[PDB]
Formats: sequence, C-alpha cells, structure tokens
Amino acid sequence: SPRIVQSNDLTEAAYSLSRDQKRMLYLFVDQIRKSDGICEIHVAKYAEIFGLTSAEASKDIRQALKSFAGKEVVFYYESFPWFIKPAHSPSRGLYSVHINPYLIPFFIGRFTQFRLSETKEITNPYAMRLYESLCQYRKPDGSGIVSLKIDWIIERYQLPQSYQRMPDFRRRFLQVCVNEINSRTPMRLSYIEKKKGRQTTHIVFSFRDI
DNA sequence: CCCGGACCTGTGACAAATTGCCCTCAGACGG
DNA sequence: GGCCGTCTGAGGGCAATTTGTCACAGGTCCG
Ligand SMILES: [Mg+2]
Ligand SMILES: [Mg+2]
Ligand SMILES: [Mg+2]
Ligand SMILES: [Mg+2]
Repeated sequence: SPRIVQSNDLTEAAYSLSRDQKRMLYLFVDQIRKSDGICEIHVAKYAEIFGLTSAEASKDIRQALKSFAGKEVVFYYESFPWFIKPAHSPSRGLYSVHINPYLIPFFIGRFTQFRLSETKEITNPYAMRLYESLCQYRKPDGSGIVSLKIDWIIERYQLPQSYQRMPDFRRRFLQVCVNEINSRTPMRLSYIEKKKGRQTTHIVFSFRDI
C-alpha cells in the first residue's frame, strides 16, 4: 500500500485540519512527490481506499474542500494559505485543486515516513497528528521513545482552549488518542507524565511494533 | 493554631459537532 | 438508433456517539 513520506517541518507545523482533510492531504503529498501544485482526486478511488460508498465519499470530499478556504499553515514563524484558488470539478466524480506552490519545498526536504494503511482507521485528527510525530522518531525495527512538551503539543496541534486545564487534556485528548492508536494501528503505546512542582510539563512516550 | 486563598486533581452534566446510515433522483454509459 | 436498466455520485436528511466546556467535590501548602 502507498508509502507516505514528508518533511519533519510538516509533521511539526501548526495547523488545524479535519480527518477528511488530512486524508486528502496525504494523497496530495503523494501526488506532488511523484514527479506546479495542481492535484486531482477521483471520488471512486477515494471510496475504495478508505472503504466508503461513493455517496459518502462525495460528501466527504465536497465538505472538506470548501472548509479549506482561509485555512493557514505556520512553520516555526511563517504563515501560508493551503490553497490559492477555489477547488472545482471539471468532470463528474473528479475534483481539481490548486495547492500553494510555496508549500512544495516544505513537503519535500530529516523526514517522516509511514504506510497509509497504518493510519487509515484512525478517527480523531489529533490522534493522526500524534501518530505522525511519533513516527518521526521510530527506529528501523519499529520502536522508539520521545518527550514532547505540553505547551508545544497545544500550539502545534491547535488543541481547543479548555484543554489548557490539565484534567480535560487527560480525559478528552491524551487517553482517547492513546486508546485509538493501541486499537487502530499496528503500534503498542505507553506513556508517563513529567512534573515540575505541581505542574505537568512533558509527556514521555514509549512504543514498539506488533 | 486555623482561616481564606491559590494551586492541583477527578467526575457529572450538558451543548455542540461528527460519525456511519438511509433515501431520491438525474448524469454517463452500454447492451 | 435510440430507449431503458444499471452504476455513479450529488443532494437531502437521521440518531447514536464523541468532543468541547464548565460547576463542584475534595486534596495540598502559603502567609
Ligand atoms: Mg462523512
Ligand atoms: Mg471548618
Ligand atoms: Mg464524598
Ligand atoms: Mg476546600
């Protein structure tokens, strides 16, 4: 199945995208790398890749696409729009998109790589972001260990404001996304909290391959 | 001493958003 | 040649679940 690779600058960029948007983004990065910024998506191919009906695929592509307008990307800083022209459909079942050509060098560069089947069952987009960031540190054999700072997680992934209260961070983000990864990818994940005084400052992740 | 206060934790509630499902009907194609 | 039966996909919706938000109970230490 398709092998996604991407610059670490993208893995660690600041942005807010939905699951459906992130799914399309993997294919854009795949199309671009296999070579101006103009990409294409076929309804019927998307449905087969992610096990959807054509109808629900159509709904997913269409709504995702109009929600890109005005979205911006920050590399730590510098801000860019993803798209510089609205999407449009020349043929039935076919969509054409114009990626910001200044983003090309950030896609292809100190890199991250994973097969697309590893992530296609994840639902929560924050769990996608987390699985990408861990892959950046994985070893050939399939294991790794890394410490991420809590303020940096909040900025980079653009978590919502109430997760600045630590019990909500644990309950609605950390625990859920560790569960999905353990339930939906071939990885087995554990963690421990690093504290300084009363505040929790980093999260330390360990993982192996099944 | 023990207070009110400033931190921290977890949980119960509710509001807002997203999920996989369902139904309709016209477009593009073929037998 | 052209009608109609089928495969697509662009729309309209849903209830059951998940995600986002905040009040309140209940721990500690400070001055
Ligand atoms: Mg959908
Ligand atoms: Mg008393
Ligand atoms: Mg009690
Ligand atoms: Mg008290």
